[PDB]
Amino acid sequence: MDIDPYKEFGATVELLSFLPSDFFPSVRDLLDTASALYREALESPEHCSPHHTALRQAILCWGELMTLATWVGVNLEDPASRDLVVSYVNTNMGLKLRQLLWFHISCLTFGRETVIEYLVSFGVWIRTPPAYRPPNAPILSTL
Amino acid sequence: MDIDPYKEFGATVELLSFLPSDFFPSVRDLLDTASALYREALESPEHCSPHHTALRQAILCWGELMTLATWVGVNLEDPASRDLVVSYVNTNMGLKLRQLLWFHISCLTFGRETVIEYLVSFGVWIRTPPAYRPPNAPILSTLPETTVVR
Amino acid sequence: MDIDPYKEFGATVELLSFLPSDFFPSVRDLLDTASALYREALESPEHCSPHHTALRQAILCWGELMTLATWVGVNLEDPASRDLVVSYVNTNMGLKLRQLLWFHISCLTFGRETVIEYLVSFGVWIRTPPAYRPPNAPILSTLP
Amino acid sequence: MDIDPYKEFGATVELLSFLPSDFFPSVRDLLDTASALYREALESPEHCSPHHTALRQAILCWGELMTLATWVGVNLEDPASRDLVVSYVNTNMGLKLRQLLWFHISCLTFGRETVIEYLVSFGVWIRTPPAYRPPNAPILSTLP
Repeated sequence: MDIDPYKEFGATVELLSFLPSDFFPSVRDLLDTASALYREALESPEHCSPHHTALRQAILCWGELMTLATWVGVNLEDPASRDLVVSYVNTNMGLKLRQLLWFHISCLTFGRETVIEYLVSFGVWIRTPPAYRPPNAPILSTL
Repeated sequence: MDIDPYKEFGATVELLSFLPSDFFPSVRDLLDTASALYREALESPEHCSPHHTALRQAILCWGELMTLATWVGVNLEDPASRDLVVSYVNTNMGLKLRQLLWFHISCLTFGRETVIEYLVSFGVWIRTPPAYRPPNAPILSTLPETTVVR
Repeated sequence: MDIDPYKEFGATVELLSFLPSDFFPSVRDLLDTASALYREALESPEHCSPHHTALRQAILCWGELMTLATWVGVNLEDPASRDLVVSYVNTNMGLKLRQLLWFHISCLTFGRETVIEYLVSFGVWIRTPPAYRPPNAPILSTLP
Repeated sequence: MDIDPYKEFGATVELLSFLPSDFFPSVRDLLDTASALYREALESPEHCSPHHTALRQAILCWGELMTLATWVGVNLEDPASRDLVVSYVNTNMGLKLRQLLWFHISCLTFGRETVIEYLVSFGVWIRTPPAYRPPNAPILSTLP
């Protein structure tokens, strides 16, 4: 299968490739936000929305990945090799998981249309040469 | 965050806590079943159903765990340690993925009410001692148990 | 041109590979079945279905392949590479031909919907563990 | 069997023997024509026409034959007879497939009636001795 996890939400992996990898917050920050804002709705027995249905699975996937990596590191011998596997998991898997978490949290919070427009505008920005690039990077806001 | 991936679908891990590991097809078998029965909808741009959404997410999670574990193994030269990590993954995360994929495929196929009734009855069965339960488990199928089509 | 010989019938190579390759009857058996059941319709100057229009072309393709393989084998000096070429043709192309002939004969005989349901059901069956499936395999039948 | 792949479409292998074997375009040219004109219908999931149902199978036959001949030539350790292999192919199977693709692309572009009338008229022409044969041979066209 060639599943794109954003195609049903109107985006694509080429649209989120606009944003760099240094843009997405830490997974701890994203999960703290998710808790604070939608704990009672993610722990709820209800299809409140596809964004919830997907954020739950993303949280569980992060849990499984962290469990595996922790077990590996503990059963591992060299601290260099431990930090090495940590770097690999962080970059690859953390990047993808926080792409997903960011997308879905931001959608729930602001709007799917707003998030797509934000990706487009951020692409405009990050493509603009720095001599004509405003320092006020785009940012999602409700106020 | 105390999330149950089935509570949203009317199930629980305590309801699937009975189904043994022997009950779930291999992950390759389940992914083939998906690719062959619902690919045109899993690769679709539509929210066909919560089951499709969860199935997409589960497939992504499995692919990611496979990348991780494969890289780990190929970097751990010792085949003993490689097979050890493989046992761990196939026992915990592979089992959870089989459980989830089975739940969702079986729901899409037969019905949520039907699958939950089947889980209740299978629990009644597997909780019962063998000396007092029928030997042939309860069966969920798209066919008469004679297995003939017309 | 990225053509699927089944998507005009509602199936797919991914769905017919969903079954094992040890399941499909031999090509001799399938051609005999055809000559027995639909010869006077395949040799007819009528379409009568898309299934016949496809089955005729499948049979002719098999004829051409057999002709070529036989000719190369006959003109090949050694008797050890004929086994290699016949194994290659059998597996690779004969498998596709078996799938196609089975699909079309079974469709004409039982029903397109029944054949597709049989595909999915037999796949799930052969993929399920034995202790939690019906014990005897599924089969297509016209006899109530 | 005695399947004639054209009598389902109103012709015969002896009504196309009116045209020589030099008359038929190359398979490359014919597949290019098909891609140009009926790609989105050959790739379609619809029984758009028996001509489509047959063109798809012809293209797949060509694919399988090419695969086989390529594999054979590769494993073969002499061009001296690799060329003879491909000669046999282009002489028998390539020719049959050229006839088939020509017939179907034409019956799709111009019409079955027009194509059969063209075959009859071209038989008249190519039978007429050269001393009495007009130079403006018949030809299939949408324009004068």
